[PDB]
This record gives sequence, structure tokens and C-alpha cells, in this order.
Amino acid sequence: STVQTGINIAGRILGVLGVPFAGQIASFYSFLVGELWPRGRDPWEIFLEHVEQLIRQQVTENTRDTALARLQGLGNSFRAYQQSLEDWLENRDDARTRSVLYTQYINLELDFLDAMPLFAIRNQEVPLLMVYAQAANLHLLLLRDASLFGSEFGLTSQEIQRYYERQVEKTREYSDYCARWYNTGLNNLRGTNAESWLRYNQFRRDLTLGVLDLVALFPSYDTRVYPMNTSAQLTREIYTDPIGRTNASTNWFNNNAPSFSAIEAAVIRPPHLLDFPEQLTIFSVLSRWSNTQYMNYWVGHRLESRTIRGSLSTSTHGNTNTSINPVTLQFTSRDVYRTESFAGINILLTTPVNGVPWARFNWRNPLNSLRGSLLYTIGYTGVGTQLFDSETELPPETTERPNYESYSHRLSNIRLISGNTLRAPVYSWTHRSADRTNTISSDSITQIPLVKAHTLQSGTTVVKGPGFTGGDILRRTSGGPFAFSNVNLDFNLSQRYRARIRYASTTNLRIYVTVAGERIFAGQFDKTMDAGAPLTFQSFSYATINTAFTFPERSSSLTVGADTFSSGNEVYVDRFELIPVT
Amino acid sequence: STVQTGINIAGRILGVLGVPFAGQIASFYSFLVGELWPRGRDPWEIFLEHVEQLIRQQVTENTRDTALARLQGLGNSFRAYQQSLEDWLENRDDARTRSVLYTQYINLELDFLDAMPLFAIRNQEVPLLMVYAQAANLHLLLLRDASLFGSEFGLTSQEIQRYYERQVEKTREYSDYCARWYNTGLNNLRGTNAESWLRYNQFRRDLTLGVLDLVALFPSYDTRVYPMNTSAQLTREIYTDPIGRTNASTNWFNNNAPSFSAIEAAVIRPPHLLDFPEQLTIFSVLSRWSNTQYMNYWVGHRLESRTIRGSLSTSTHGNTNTSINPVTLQFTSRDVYRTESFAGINILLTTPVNGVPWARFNWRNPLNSLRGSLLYTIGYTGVGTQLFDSETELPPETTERPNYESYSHRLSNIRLISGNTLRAPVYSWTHRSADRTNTISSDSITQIPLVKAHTLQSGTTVVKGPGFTGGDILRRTSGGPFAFSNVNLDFNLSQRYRARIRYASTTNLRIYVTVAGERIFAGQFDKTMDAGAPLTFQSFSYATINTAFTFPERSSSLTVGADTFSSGNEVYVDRFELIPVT
Amino acid sequence: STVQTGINIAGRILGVLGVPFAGQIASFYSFLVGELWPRGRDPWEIFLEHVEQLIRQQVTENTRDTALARLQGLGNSFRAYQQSLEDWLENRDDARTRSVLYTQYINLELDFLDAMPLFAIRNQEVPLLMVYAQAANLHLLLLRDASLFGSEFGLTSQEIQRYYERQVEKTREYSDYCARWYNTGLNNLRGTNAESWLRYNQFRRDLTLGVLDLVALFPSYDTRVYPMNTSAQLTREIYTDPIGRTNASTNWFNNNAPSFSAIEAAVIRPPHLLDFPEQLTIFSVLSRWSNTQYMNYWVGHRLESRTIRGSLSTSTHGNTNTSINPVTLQFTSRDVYRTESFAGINILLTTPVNGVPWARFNWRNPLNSLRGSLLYTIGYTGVGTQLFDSETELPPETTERPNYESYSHRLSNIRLISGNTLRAPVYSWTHRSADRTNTISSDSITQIPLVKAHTLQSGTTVVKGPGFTGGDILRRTSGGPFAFSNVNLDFNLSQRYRARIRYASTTNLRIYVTVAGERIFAGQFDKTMDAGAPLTFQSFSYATINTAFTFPERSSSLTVGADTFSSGNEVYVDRFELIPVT
Repeated sequence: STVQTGINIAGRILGVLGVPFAGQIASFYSFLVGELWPRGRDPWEIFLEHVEQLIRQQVTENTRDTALARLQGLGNSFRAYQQSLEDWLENRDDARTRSVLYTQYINLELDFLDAMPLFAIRNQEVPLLMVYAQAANLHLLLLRDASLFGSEFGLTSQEIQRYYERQVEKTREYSDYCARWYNTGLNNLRGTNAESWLRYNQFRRDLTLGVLDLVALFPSYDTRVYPMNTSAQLTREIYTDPIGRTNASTNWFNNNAPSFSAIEAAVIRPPHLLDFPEQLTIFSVLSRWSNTQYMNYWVGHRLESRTIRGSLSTSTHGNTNTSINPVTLQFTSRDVYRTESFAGINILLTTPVNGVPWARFNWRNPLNSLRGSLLYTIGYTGVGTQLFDSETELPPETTERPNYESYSHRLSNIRLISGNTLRAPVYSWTHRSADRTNTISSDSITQIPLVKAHTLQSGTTVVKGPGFTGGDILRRTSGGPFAFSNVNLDFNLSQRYRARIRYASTTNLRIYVTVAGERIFAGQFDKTMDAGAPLTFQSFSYATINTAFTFPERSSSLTVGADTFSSGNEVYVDRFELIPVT
Repeated sequence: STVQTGINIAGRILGVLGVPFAGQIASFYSFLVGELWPRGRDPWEIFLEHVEQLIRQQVTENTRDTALARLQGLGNSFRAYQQSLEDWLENRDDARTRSVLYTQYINLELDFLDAMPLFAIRNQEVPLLMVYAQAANLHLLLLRDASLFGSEFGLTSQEIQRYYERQVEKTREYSDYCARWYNTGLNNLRGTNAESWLRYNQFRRDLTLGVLDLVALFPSYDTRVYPMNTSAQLTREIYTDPIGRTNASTNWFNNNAPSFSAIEAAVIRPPHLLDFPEQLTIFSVLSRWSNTQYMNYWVGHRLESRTIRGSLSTSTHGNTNTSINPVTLQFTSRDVYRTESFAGINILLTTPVNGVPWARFNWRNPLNSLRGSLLYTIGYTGVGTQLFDSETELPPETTERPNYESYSHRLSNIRLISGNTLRAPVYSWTHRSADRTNTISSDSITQIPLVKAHTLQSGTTVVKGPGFTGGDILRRTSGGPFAFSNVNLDFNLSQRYRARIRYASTTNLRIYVTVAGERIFAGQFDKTMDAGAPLTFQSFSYATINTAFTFPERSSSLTVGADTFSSGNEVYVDRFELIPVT
Repeated sequence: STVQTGINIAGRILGVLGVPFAGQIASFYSFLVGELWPRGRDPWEIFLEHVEQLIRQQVTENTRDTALARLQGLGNSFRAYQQSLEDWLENRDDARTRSVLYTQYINLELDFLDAMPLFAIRNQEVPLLMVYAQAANLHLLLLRDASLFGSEFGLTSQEIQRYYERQVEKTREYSDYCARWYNTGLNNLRGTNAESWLRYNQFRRDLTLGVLDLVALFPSYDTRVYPMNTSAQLTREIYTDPIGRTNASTNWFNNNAPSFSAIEAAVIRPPHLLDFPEQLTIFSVLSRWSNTQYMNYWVGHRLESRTIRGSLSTSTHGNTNTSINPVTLQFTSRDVYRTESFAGINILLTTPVNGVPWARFNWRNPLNSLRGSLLYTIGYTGVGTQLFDSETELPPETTERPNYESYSHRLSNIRLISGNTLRAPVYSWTHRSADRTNTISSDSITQIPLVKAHTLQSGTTVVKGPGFTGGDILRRTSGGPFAFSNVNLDFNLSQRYRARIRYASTTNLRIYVTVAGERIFAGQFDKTMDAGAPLTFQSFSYATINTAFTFPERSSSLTVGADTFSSGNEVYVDRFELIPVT
């Protein structure tokens, strides 16, 4: 539910980024009070106690009362502001409505200022992280409304500016707090054994859904950088729990093997370029004690993964001996949105075996409404069984449609935890907003993270993301191209686009873009951080190249690079954006 | 003092219900800051520590600081708002006064929103109940001012509505919280012995004075339901402490007898129709040890009680043997407002006897300024003595007049706690606002609770009140009349009145009224709750019958009924109101 | 730093008292957010933990979170208000800027009301004293801005008055809280030995710098009493730590002697009239153990001190035998702003000796830019050494100039703690704002405390200050003159001035002033307190004598007196002010 709501909120903000036209602010605001201040329950205390249970450290009974009391009162005010904001909809002229809405806006904007430190208490920053992050986003949307149509509210140009300036610094402040405190929180649960890793990974996945995916949208509220509609991609991989037992007491981590440090390096893919799974091939082994107690469980797999117009990559995990047949499932261009998995446990004299004898992959074709299940199993009986529904961990956002139209995540990679007499698959997922084609729209600002590329230049490493960008990030230490991406355009192609790239660098440099590997458009831009400085939100600037360009084909490719600086300096690239000039 | 203030506040709100004309809001508001934010002391912490001592459970030193700090700051703001509200009195046109008063109104209305959860902390809801309830009333009066003359403030029709809507839902929210939490609080002090019953009853009486009597006036703030002046009656019975010893260690509850469960069923009258005492007859027994240590104490009484135009009822308690003479006092139509009682204790070898050898009943005639004492005693000497002044528990409201003009309660019933060698009278009182004649005014809305009736139909039970109505309530389970009341009208009788009755029902039904048991005016009205649902504030609606009527005599009688529904459903009636049409 | 900031703030308010013209409010406000809400650190928690360490009693981890969270949010709002206040600078006409600035002013003024009890928690009033006092001043400056130019904001005359009234009562409320709680705090650290006295004196000096010097400026915010520029003097003496050891464990207080009660009476000058040091003569004694371990340390001194046009006074402390030579330093009319002192420790078999073998007095001439050091030493080697820089305790205010132009305090008196084999000088200092000439300006209101006089009448005692005036105070118990002062005027002398004197009295009386001991101007004024009442902020009123006068000479003398009342009553005088009539 905690996770369910963070998905609904973050996924619905994706639709209302930059400048919205007409009346999606009010319906979004209306949706927002319904999800955040509902009848019946308090989702804030659900946030607070969700993280508290994760890190296994309860807030003081004090800090509890203070924040939630501040939160509901703020919700009475947020409900009041939107209520009247929902009446300004029809209003064109009134010296009283724009005078009360005036005051309740200003009061609540002010109210969020005082309230923000309340959810930011020393020694209990981490338990309040989701509570804090969801509140921080709320304040940043309201400052966006100052720029949006406060100009009609009865606000002066100077006060709009004063409002925009705090939105800028609050975007920097809120994006830093969440990143560091998500990191510190994650840091403390670093353990020494597997049981601590499950708690570690759980903290990572759940808070990535609520907090980090919201923070990554904060830059896209800026009215001046995104003066129209803009589109964003969240590119991080998240890992659902490994499919193993949990009851009655060996389980799956006390069934021998590996260490915390071993599991973390074995399942977490190092920072890569984003790929979609293609063909999956499962190998099985049979482990019986008699005619009534056997099960052929999951021992190894071979998964093909392709970047966007990439050459095929195939990884191998586990065992591959094929006395038993191997079953192969087909995932290419099909969104595996829901996996129902069964964790089997067979027992010998003292030694129990954990494996997976059944896993169904529900898939949808995002381009043309084709569904399907893909089943793996051989046979089993007399063994223990524990279900793993992916939607327990990765629910579709709450919609008026079924799950195969409303899902929020795809299967992207299957790793495998192996040991002596233990097999625990781990599904890594990628967010829906990260698309398969890098489609470039004609009437909105398309953000394409450089992580959506297919090829790295001979010196470009993908380094792990700071927290507040939505995914990992690419870093050159000397001049040259960064990565090679492929982009697709819609019906009418005559469109000219200017290029703008979110970068972080130690030096003034020349940033360029080449289309179809032939014609080039460059610019000169500024240093954004100090040499030993540790990459915060303000280290990132936008480098707008003046000159517009036409794409030659509906399927063209775009390179991003930066040279003309002395090596040893560090240059980062998060994202190239394409601004349709019109 | 805690109790003294709850009386002053609640009693003074009685005069300013519905729509006030001219300038009683400001003087009431001025009175309100004087009583709530005085110089010298903090009555909020007096509230808080009064309940804390009752339930014998102190708030955390934390929750203490938070709420009182919020409260005084709110009082600095409430003092500021009223200060300028007290200057708008003279103002007719000003774009600045109605612009500051504008802002400090809106700010404080908003301020109460955030503040309300502060006085509503989990695990300490009951100790803050009076603190909470008095604050809740404060917020609800200000929302009433939005409807009242915010229309002149510079408020638009839509924002007045938005203000009225929160007044509606806050009236529902605040009336539910107080009722349930008064009930939960009362529930925990349910004990097993008599010493726990005194603490139990003390909690009941004191919090009924401050909280419940205030909540019962919350419906009467609605500007649309009561668009003029309206009159309200509080009909509950409250029970002062039984007159027994308290020092040096047997006292009156360790002098043997009964249990908690025994006392509660023996003294608390089950839900009845309200009656006023008539003739009281005391019986006494003499208990001496010698010539220097005797006392004839109170052993039994016989009290006559009449409903409004009711047949005489006489109850009997205790002993009645009349070797000693019996003394009879006359209370008919006389408001016993003050009782000074003496708890006597005589001692034998080990067995002590508790009784009352002296009790004076100060009375006033509410129609024509006749006072008087009525004394009971026989003779006593050498025995212990402990005074019981009713005004210690039931003080008159703070006025510029003496107690026999400013009293807030009347004696209504005398029960008696009996045991082996123990006599402890208990005085039950009814609030002043509940009148003796059910007078119906020509220019205000007269609320007559159905508990002010004289006769029940053959299936109507008086069930115990939910908490937020002011008294108990009447319930039919099949169609027919509810109860039979008698009403009185003032000088000019030509007036036509329409009837409107606060009801709660499971089904659509026909609600009617008949005047003088002859002519009938009915209507059809809506279901208001679900079958198993537990009767909250929103279960109660108003059923307005369209047709006006003339009363035939200055002393007429009015029946309330509801038929045309299937039995097994439940129908409740709290109150019939009479709206003078003009 | 805590002390460093209290100096900067208080010293910079001295320049912007009463009514400022043009644009020093905004630059002062800009300075104020920089010093109070800086980047990097939280000076509020530095305040809070500074006092906490002094009294050796930490706030609860709770009260901590609450106040600082309220404080920064208030700082986000204070930064916002000043930000737009810093834009109204250029604005002359706008129905929107004066409408947002409108609302954020009113909101923050309201915000300070609720916030003030937050920093005033029961059982932790003293640790929050500096936090509280600095916040109290902030609120009082904003109320001053209501009177100043709220009249242009869009405020009505009546609301300005309502704003001024709270400024009056808040000036009374904040000045009382700080004085009593500074006193209670100081009271608890009353000890029995010398180690407790150092902690006692430390609490006195540090909180006098931050809190008391700020409170003494609160009266000078009143727009009606000081309708122009006004000048104020802070006249209290503060005492830096006695120069003794602190490491490795005898130190200087365990090296035998005296008690708490002995030290307090020996070093703290009883309430006197303010004097400036003149000629200082140090006597030394030699204490060696061999040729490699000797030191001639400070044993006694003889200091000349003169009031303003006073006869010379000379005090003597310590020893005076002159086998060793005596060194004499010249301080007359020279501001000893910085002293660097060395605490020496020589050791015998078990008995160690503490003395001072080196002390340099940096001085500046305030009239004409002459600097200089004045050194005392004889010779020392092989002994322990611990430096005492006065700016560790008494820093110059943070400026763009060096310390000999920006210092905040002068050396005024040197007392000496003596014992058997122990010498610990103690420097008493007077604040810079207290001047040497009592200069009277032509275009500002000059406050001259009566403590700046030179002669007391035959019945006038200087009694210790209540806390909220800036220094001690003079009290007559029968009619007559109070004290005799000398005043100096600037270039053009034609000016007429009216006299007004801050007094506190039990009776209606005649207060007079005589110039040059010849011509007299008197008036009749009102009782201000009750006979046994204990002198609070409201005990002090201003007695304005109607008639203007001319001073005859550039160096004239002014007497203040009050007769025509019955003896036994008490009459206090803090300050005579001189209002240039024009």
C-alpha cells in the first residue's frame, strides 16, 4: 500500500510535467488529496511505519505525534486550497476569489516552509524519508503554480520571481536531503549475511519507488527550463525479493550459502546501459526422496538482452547440464508485467533444498494489445510451496483498467542466487516510463537519459547515480563522444529540434551533438563544480546548443560528446533533451 | 474552576445561538478571550490537569508543552482577530480594515485547522478532551462568522459556501471525536468497588459540564438550519458526589457496602422522561453511644416527581419506619439551586456509621423572585462533620447578580446509597436551560427535546444519548406516535409555526405531528443510516413538514410520530423544533 | 561565536534605533538574516547548546527538535518577507506587491505570536533564554515596521494602532521574561566554592552580551517615544574570566583559597557610577626554585578611575612591597580594547603558585586614531604558561575594519583574586556604546543613563539593575536631587532641548532638571507602581518636562531630581533623555 501509493503518485506526475495546459492541475490536485488525505486511513503514518519496519528502528513516540499532526492540518489546508483552486476553474474576474485564493495559497506556501523541518528531525531523518519526500514534492508543485498562473492570481512579476527563486533553491535542497539520507539509511543496513541482505534490498526497492522516482521528476517542474509539455524517463533497475521460503526454521538464507558481500556483487548488475530481455532459457534439476516427494526446480538460466538497436548480449547463471530438458520462453518486445512464482522446499534427512518448480510470466505487447502467459514447470509433489506474486512488490498503479494495461514495471533481467543446495532467482525490473524506442514527440520536450544509449565510447564508464536523477550516469575523463543512442520520431518529420543536455563538469568545455554520425552542432559551456567536490544537485546544469536540426530518417541515431578540455578533469552526462522548435 | 468556566462558557453560548443580530458576537467574543485567555493563569492547563487527575493518568511532559504553546499563540491570534473584529463594529467602508481583518480571519481559521490534531494526540486523547472540545467550539464559532457576515468582509458567495461546508463536516467531526472519547474515557474507569465509582461518576459529571453541554450546541450554529435566533435545551441529569466522609481511615465506601455494579444500577436513573421534584419527605434514625455523642441521620426519603403536565410519580428509597418523626419539604415549581449538606460520622467500638443529620435546600421561584431555605435536621452532637456545598460541584455562572438569580442547575432527584450501617444521599440535577413549561417563543426557533414529553406510546423506549445531543433519546421500532408533549405560547397567539424534528432512521418514512390530538401535518423523509450502523452525528437529519399550523390554546399539546415503515427497522427522535413562520 | 554574534547583532541595532530614515531597515534586515540564518551552520542551536553547557543541563531531545524546526521555518518566512521588503524599496505604487508583502508581513507577525511560547517551555526556560531573547527582538522589530511604514503598506490607522498596542505589551512581556529567567538561571548556579564561581560568572557575562544588551534596546523601538533617531548607552560592567590555569590537577581554584561568597564580594564592584581607568601600577614578586625555573608574577595593582568630570579615585588590591620595581601603565582617555594575558604556574615540592608574569594592553584613542601596546613583564622561564586573549571572550563585532577600530568593549577596572600562593587578576569591561563625554547630538535623542553621572546626592544609592535597562539604577527615598552629570554639545549650540527622564516611583511627585546649577525646569508626574511591588518593566514611565532650554556652554552640567513627596516612598531614575526641539 505504501509502495502502491508511491507508484500511483509518481506515475501520475509523469503526465503533468513542465507546463500543463487547461485543467489537469486541478484533477491532479484532486487526485492528490484523495490519495494522500483519504477517508478512513492515514497514509502518512503508513509511510512512516513502513520505513520504520524496514530499518528496524521506530521513531520516538514524540516525533510521531508532531509530524502527523502537522501533516493533517496541512492537509486540511491543502484540501481547502485545492477546493477553491477547483473553483477558480470557472472564475475569470473577481476581486474576492483571487483574494481569498490569494491568501490561502500564500498561507499554505508559507505553511510548507515551516512544516518541512518538522519532517526532517535529527537522528530520525531516515524513518521520515518517505514522509519528507512526499511533502517536499507537494511544496514544489505549489511553487510551480506560482509561475504557471500566479501571474493571473493577482501576483506581480517580481513576486513570481521571488516565488520561482525558492522553487529553484528548494529543488536543490529537497533533492540533496533525500539523496544523502536515502544513502545513509541504505548504508546502515549494510550487513554481513544473507538475512541482512534481504532487509537491505527491501529498503532499496521500496524507498526507490516512493522517494527517488519522485525526486527525479523535481527538475521537470521548472517552468522556464520546460516551458511546454515535457516527457521524462526513469531508468533505474529495481530487484524484487529472491524467491525463497519464509515460514516454520531454515528458510532460504540459512540453507547454507552466501555472504552479504557475495550476494550483492552476484545479483546487482553493475551500472550498465538499459536493455530489455529477449529469450529466456531455464534449466532444471530433479531432487526427490521417493515417488511421492519430488520436484524439478530451477537451477540455471540463459537470458538474452538487447539495448535499443543493440547487438545481442547473453548472460549465463547457475547450472546448465541438460539431462532434463531445457525450456525456453520468448520475451522479445513483450512487457513481462506480472510474474507469479512458487518457492519450493524439499527436505532430506537434515539437508533441505530450495528451488523454483513453477514460474508464470504474464506479458503484454505495448504496441498492439496482445497478452499471454508463459509457463515454466516440469512436475512436483509432496514439497513445500510459497507463492511470489510480483504485484505484492510491484503493483500496477490504481486505475480503471486491468493490470495488463495499467502495469508500472517490466521484467528486465533475471539473476540467480546459487549455493550448495539452494537456488533463488531474483527478478530485476525497469520502470514503465523508460520506453523501448526512445520516441521523440513533435509537441513536447523529450528527455532521453544517456543510459538509454546502445554503445559507449572507448573511455566512457556508466557510474552509479547520485540518487536524484532517476538512474545511473555516464562519465568521461577526457574529450570525445560519450555514447551512441538511437531515436525515433512521429508522423510528421519536418520538425526542427534544438539539443540540450544535462551535464556536470569540472571545466569549461565544448559539448556537441552529431546526427546520423555526420552533421555536428556544438557549443561552449561552463564549469559546474569543483575538482574534489562530490556531485550534488547543483553540480548539474543544462547545456543548450543554439542551432536547430532536422532528423533525416524516422529511425536516426544521435551521439553526445564533449571535448576541448584537459584530461584528468571529470565530465558527467545524465540526459540529452530534444526541444521541438516551433 | 475548570467546571466553573465550562458553565460560564456553555451557558453564555445559549444566548447567542443561530443568527445573532447587532453586536452580541463581539461582546461574546470579548467575554470569550477573558474567560479563556485571562491574565494571571492558564485555564487550558487547568482543563488538562483536571481530567488528568480524574482518570489518574498524566499526559507526557511532551504533549503538555506542544498543545499549550499552540494554544496561547492561537490566543494571541484570537485576541488579535477579535480586537479588530471589535473595530469593524464601527466600520462600514474600508478597503484596508476589511483587508487586514480579512487576512487575520483567514489565517486563524486556517490556524485552527492545523491546531486541532495537536489537541488530539494518540494515546492521550482523553486527558485533552476538554482542551480539545473547547478549542473545537472556538473553530466552529468562527466558521459561523463566515456565513454570518463574511458576506460583507469581502468574501465571495462561493468561498462562504466553501467555509460553510467545512463547518458542516467539522461539526460532524468534532461531535464524533468528543462523544466516542468521552465514552472511551468513561469506559476505562469502570471499576469493581465503590471507591472507583466516585472517581467514575466524578469523571462523568465534570466532563459533561465542559464538553458534552458545549457539543450539544454545535448543531445550533448552522446559519441555514437556524437562520434566526434559536433556543436550546440541555436535558441530561448529572449527579453530584454522594454525601459521605473523606478524611483520617474508613470514609464512606470502606464502611462496608456495595459494589461498583451495585451502586451504578441503584442511583443512576435509567433513561426516563424529564421530571421536576415536588414533595420530599425525609425519614431519620437515631444512633448514639451516650448522652454526648448522638445524631439522627438520613435513612430514607420519598420524593414526588412530575413530568410537564404529567401524572404524579413517587419513588421510595431506604428505610421508612417512623418512630422518629418524618419531615416533609415542598419543592413544587421551586428551583432548588443550592444544597448545603453535612456528612456525619458516629463511631462505635469498631463499627462506624455514616449518615446525614443536616441538609438545607436553598430555593428560588423562577417566575416571580421568591427565595427560601428548607431545612432538615433533628439533633446531633459529638459526631464528625464534613460539609457538602453543591456550588463546589455545580457553581452558578460568573455574573453580576447573586446565586439565586444566576444559578445554572436545579435539584431534580435525590437517590440514596444504602448498606449495612451506611446512608449516602446523591443529588441528581438538571440544567437550567431545560425549562418547566416548554415555552414557545414568537420570534425564535424553539427546540423542545422529546425527552421533555410526558407520555410514551406503547412501544417507545427512551434510550441513552449518544453524547452529542444534550440528553437521552427516544426510539420506536415500528410505526406510530413517539411521545406526547405539552407546549405553551406567549402573549400574541395568532402565530403560525412549521414543525421540524431531528430524527435518525434506517428507512424512508412518514413523520407527522398532531396538534391538540386532532389535526395532523405529515411529510415523507429519507433514510439516514444503515441497519447495523452505530448512530453517529451524521445519522441525524432534520425533517421539515411543509405545512404551518396555529395553536388553539396557550396551553396546547403536541404529538410526534412516524409510521409507514416496516417494523424491525429503528427510528430515533431527539427533538422537535417549532419555526415561527412570518 | 555565540557571544560573537550577540555582539554583532546588539551593536548593529544601536545604529538603527527609534525612527530610521531611508533604507537602513532593509540592509539591517539583510544583515540580520545573514547572521541569524546563514549557510552552513545553525546559530540557534549554537545559542541553545551554549547556555546548556553553561548551566550544565541539556534540554530534552524533544524541546530541541520542536524549537529549531519552528525557528528555521520562521527563517524561511523571515527570509521571504525581507526579500520582498527588499523589493518594496523601489516600489511606489502597486496593488499587488503591497498585497503580497501585506500578507507575508501579517502572516509572519502572526507566526511570531505562536512561535514565542515554543521557545518558552516550562522547566527549560533558561537554556532557551538566548534563543528566546533573539526571537523576541525579531518580533519587536517587525511591529516597529508596522508603525514605521505600514501606514503605506495598505494598513489603516486603527490597525497600525492595534499593531502598536501589541508592540507595547510585547515589549513589557519580553522584557520581563528575560530579566526574571536570566535571574533564575543565574540563581541556580550560586555555588559554595571557586570552581562554581567561574561557571557562575561565565553564565553572567555570556548571557549579558546576547540577551540583556538586546533587551535594553527594546524601549528604543517605540515610534511615538522616539519619533526620530535616538542614541542609547549600555552601562553595565562585565567581568572576563580570572587569569589562571586550566589543564593537567590543581588549576587556579584548587590552589587553595577562597570561597564562592568570598570571591563574589571581592571582585564584583558594588553598584557604582561608571568610571574609566587612568593610571595602572603593577607590583610583582619573584618565586623561583632554581636558575632555570623562576617567574616574577603579578601580586598587586593600584588603579586610578575617574567618572565623567569626576575627582580621582584610586583603589588598591593585593600586595605592594617594592623590593622588585613597580611598573606603571597609562590608560587615561585610551580605550584598552584588547588584553593578551599569560597565566603562569610555578611548582614547589607539593605547593604550586599561580601568577601572571606577562600582560599586554592594546589601546586605541577613540578621538584621533592613536594606537599602542602597553607591556608588563619582568622575566620568567621554566614555568607553565596559558594564554588569555580578551577577544576569546569579548570579540570585536564582525566588520570590514581591524579590531582597534571595530572593538566593542574597553577595559574599565582590574580586580584581583588573592589567596595564599595565588594571584588571579580579573578584568572588568564596559561596553563601547557608553561614551566618555556624554555627547549630546543636535538631531537625535540622546539617552544619558544617570549611572553616567559624577556625584550622588546625600541620600541617593546606586542599586543593582533589574535586568532590562542596560545597567544599574539610582534610587532616592526622599525628595531632592538624584545625581550630578556633565554633558557636551556639538558644533552649533543655539539648540533648545526638552528633558525627559525614565523613572519609577511609588507616588505622584515633582521631577525637575537644573542646567548649570542655576535655572530649573520641573513638572508633576504620576505614580507608577505599588509600595511593596517588585519593579518590573511597566514600573518605568517617561516624565517629559514641558519647557525647552538652551545650554550655556559646550561643557555644561545637568542635575536630575525629584521632591514634593513623602519620604519612605521609593523613587527610581534610570536615564535622562534630551529631545532636541526643532
